[PDB]
Amino acid sequence: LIETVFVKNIRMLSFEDISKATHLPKDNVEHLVMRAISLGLLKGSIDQVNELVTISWVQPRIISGDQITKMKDRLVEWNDQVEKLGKKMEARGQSIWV
Amino acid sequence: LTKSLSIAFENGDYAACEKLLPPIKIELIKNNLLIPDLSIQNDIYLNDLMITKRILEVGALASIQTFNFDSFENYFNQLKPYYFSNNHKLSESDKKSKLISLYLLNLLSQNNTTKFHSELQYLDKHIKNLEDDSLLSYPIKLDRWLMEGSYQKAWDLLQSGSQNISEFDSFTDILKSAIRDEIAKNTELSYDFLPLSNIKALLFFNNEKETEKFALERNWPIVNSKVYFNNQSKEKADYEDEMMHEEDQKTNIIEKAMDYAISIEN
Repeated sequence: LIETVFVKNIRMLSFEDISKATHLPKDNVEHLVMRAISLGLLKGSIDQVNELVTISWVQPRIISGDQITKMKDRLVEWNDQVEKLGKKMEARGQSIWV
Repeated sequence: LTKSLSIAFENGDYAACEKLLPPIKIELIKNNLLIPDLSIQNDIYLNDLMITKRILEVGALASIQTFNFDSFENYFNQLKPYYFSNNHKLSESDKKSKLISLYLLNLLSQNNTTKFHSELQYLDKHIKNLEDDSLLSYPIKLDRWLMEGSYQKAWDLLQSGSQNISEFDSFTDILKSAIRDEIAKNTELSYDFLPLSNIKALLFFNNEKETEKFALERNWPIVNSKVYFNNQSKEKADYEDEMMHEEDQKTNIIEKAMDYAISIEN
């Protein structure tokens, strides 16, 4: 369960994903979802009406090499945002900056 | 020679009218010089001016039937100040009413209502009142029903045009194609999916095949003989929205704040 959850970083998973991976009946599925939550391994809430688990928190694990690069790619993008935004806004209402 | 042209119309060759016109255009300098160009009007000059108008006039009618717009319009430019002169010279004619009618239909076919109404405002005094509406009723009413929203009425005028064609069909064709487009656009937002029978009936097509021709040109999927308007039109709209014009007219929420603050502090 921890393996399936970590790879799909999207914020929602149907019960059907869990059923197939662990090969269990659906009765047992929602209990297994209660256990993870009790461990604190995972945090989130359970929708029984739509049969969803909304995962809202993942617990950090061993950061592999591939992931070092992934982090870096996003940080450049977010460098640029700060950079673009400060430069234009200095120019706007340049006259007053006492 | 002014009678060489004259007879060229009665003969009924408007291709003959066309090939003869360019030698006369040098001659039409000479006609201009005969009149002192309205510095003083006398009855000798009333006669001289009658010939000039007649020449320009037979040339104008020719261009509409040979479908050459450019020449028609130019002549028309001249023709107006020629007709408007003083209070009444010998401007009043059967052709006067007829020529106005055509001009207005043209302006509607260009899908330029701006100028249509402008031209209408010019007419709306003396001339429209004295001649009543009897050939004018054809463009006034056409333009009027398209504004009103009653398309059925706007269509029937186009169809009944048949008893009067002599040069009017050259506009009738252009105007129709634009009317079906108009209908299609209103009905885009109204409803996404229409039965096959209703798409045809609305647009007043004679045939189903013509309907599917207009879909393909319009970039709309036909799926189970039902048109779908929603997809492409929305995408296109999105793409159109992004240009180097509408970027300074958006106004960013952060930008609004700056401007409010600094105006106090100036």
